[PDB]
Amino acid sequence: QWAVGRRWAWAALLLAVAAVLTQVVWLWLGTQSFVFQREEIAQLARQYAGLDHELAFSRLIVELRRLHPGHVLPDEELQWVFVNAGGWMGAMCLLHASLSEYVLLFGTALGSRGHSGRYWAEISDTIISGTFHQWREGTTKSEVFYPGETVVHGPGEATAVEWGPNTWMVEYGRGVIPSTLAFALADTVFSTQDFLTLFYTLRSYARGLRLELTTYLFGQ
Amino acid sequence: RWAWAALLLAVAAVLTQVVWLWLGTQSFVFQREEIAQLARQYAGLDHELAFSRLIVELRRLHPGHVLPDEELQWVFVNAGGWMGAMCLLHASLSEYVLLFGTALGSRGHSGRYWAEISDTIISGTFHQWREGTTKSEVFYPGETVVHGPGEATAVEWGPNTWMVEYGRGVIPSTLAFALADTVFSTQDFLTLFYTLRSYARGLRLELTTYLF
Amino acid sequence: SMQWAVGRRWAWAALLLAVAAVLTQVVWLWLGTQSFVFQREEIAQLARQYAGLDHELAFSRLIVELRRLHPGHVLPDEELQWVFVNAGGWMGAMCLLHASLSEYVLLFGTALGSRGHSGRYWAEISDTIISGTFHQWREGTTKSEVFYPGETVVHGPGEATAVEWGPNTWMVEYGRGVIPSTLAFALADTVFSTQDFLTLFYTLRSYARGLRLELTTYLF
Ligand SMILES: CC(C)=CCN1CC[C@]2(C)c3cc(O)ccc3C[C@H]1[C@H]2C
Ligand SMILES: CC(C)=CCN1CC[C@]2(C)c3cc(O)ccc3C[C@H]1[C@H]2C
Ligand SMILES: CC(C)=CCN1CC[C@]2(C)c3cc(O)ccc3C[C@H]1[C@H]2C
Repeated sequence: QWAVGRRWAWAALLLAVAAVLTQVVWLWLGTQSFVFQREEIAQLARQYAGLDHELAFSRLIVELRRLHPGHVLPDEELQWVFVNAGGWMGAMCLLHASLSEYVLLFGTALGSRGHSGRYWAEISDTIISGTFHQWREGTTKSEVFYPGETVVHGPGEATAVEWGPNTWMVEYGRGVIPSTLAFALADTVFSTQDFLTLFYTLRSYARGLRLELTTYLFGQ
Repeated sequence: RWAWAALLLAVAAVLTQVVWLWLGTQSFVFQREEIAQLARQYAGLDHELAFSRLIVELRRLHPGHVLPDEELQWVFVNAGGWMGAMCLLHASLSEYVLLFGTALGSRGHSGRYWAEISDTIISGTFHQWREGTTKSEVFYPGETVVHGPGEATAVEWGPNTWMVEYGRGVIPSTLAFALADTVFSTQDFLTLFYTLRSYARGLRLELTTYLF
Repeated sequence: SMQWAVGRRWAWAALLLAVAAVLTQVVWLWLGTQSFVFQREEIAQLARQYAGLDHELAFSRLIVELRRLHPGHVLPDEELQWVFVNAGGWMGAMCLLHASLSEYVLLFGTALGSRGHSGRYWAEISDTIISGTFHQWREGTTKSEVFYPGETVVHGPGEATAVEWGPNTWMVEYGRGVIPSTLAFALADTVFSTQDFLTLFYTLRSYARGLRLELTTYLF
């Protein structure tokens, strides 16, 4: 037998860790189990667009609790919380939250303009009421969306968003949600100082994570 | 020399007792409905003429508690995403009075400070969207809107909106929300200095009035 | 005799002092021939000729004419990129056509409109409107001015205004002064609001391209 040098063992362990971590991340990605399909949320919320946004939200929540038992928060853990980011302000009520998927009801009663953000997640907004103006990166034109339509904010893409008065939509997102949470709390920390809103957002996220962990370990 | 270390605690307890008693024995210069009616009177006038008449009547009703014309100054306010301007008439650790507004209009956060705010509208519109609600409320010239302590709303001021404002609470707590966007969005340190100087002038006026 | 003869070391030190004085005097003349590539309000007098048309054709023809007029000082079509611009609570987009330490030229605007704070930098900014509206609110007043297609907004050095842009606003912009002071404020929201570091990279790279073009033109 023979020995191996220290700097040689450095590169050897580097290669070993590289192989192990790459194959482990691949085995991780291969076992990803998305609960909601890429277009299920939109194809369901379109069936309620045009109603009273309160009635539409209630019916959508009942339908999502019926179709996916164990992945929608209870009536007690539903709470509207403000959200300030990229210069815009709205309100959200979270229904489903995990490390890859999230579902919520987003909206604003006054309207707002701002920067959508650049993060690693594909997000779908199905308009229940109001208008949605979108300005894509590198254009001089604005695209308007009305109730029924669905806006797909793609990963990497950066758009200027504008919601009109009484705008209300159903949002579903899939990707690296922790990467969204950095942009999520920027205006809360450096503008509004509304730390109770920060706590409410983090508590809703923790409640969604706990519900998903419970349904994973025991479920049904 | 241990007693020398404990004597500071003794004197500090005595000083805190004095401060507590003085905070208990504290009267307020202005009342809510006073400012409300005074502002609703001048609602139908031009906003500049209304401001002038209101400053005149406030100096009449409360001398020594309103700033002089040499220390009156319009200063911008960038906070919670919204932008406006204000002119501070009176300021203390407990109360403040100022004319506020915006000529272009704005939308943004309301703030979560330890103070009750009262905005009486001279011109324009005030849209308020309360926390946990899905509808909005509107206030037209002459009406008064109260922003409670520890409450967060969404505010929207239309074009050419101007109002009178009177707040009562722990005013130093409202200062953290006051300089957030000034440092992290506009970097307008001249306006920051102007705001701090207006607050210092109000404190100086109140001190020299209470002391002579 | 000895009357006209001069020593050598004295002459050496005298020439050193003379060169020192001459250089310290001609360093002042660095402000004597400013030679601004654009004669005061030339950009406004130019852009007022193409403002009536659609904004894209106007932009194209303006870039063509400006490359004709001052060649070598305008970026080529390979380095013309629209970049989002968030600052002072407002959002728009820019396309840089000229960049230097004393002056800059670009095309600015937004499709959705935006309101916010102008900024307190050492610069005289000239925003010449091509399409849309401009609303300016000067400091100390309670009224506002409005500017329509064909006019020019002059943002003075050290001033501070409230800026508003309506829907489909597009203008050209030319500014003199210490541009790094403007750049310090230009990317504050990008750090503390949008957190779009890719846009920060794009804007800094565009400024670097402008500086490189202006450097390799004075040396060639
Ligand atoms: C405007 C678009 C495209 C999506 C809005 N949406 C709203 C909810 C969401 C969870 C969020 C939460 C925050 O606390 C701050 C910002 C944002 C932006 C995203 C989500 C990542
Ligand atoms: C938004 C509402 C309801 C009132 C605004 N008003 C404007 C003036 C004021 C002094 C101020 C100053 C700042 O620099 C930042 C925030 C605020 C909130 C209050 C005052 C405490
Ligand atoms: C608003 C006014 C008066 C001029 C706008 N104009 C737009 C382009 C410009 C380069 C810029 C870039 C930023 O990234 C952020 C802010 C600003 C403000 C100036 C320029 C200095």
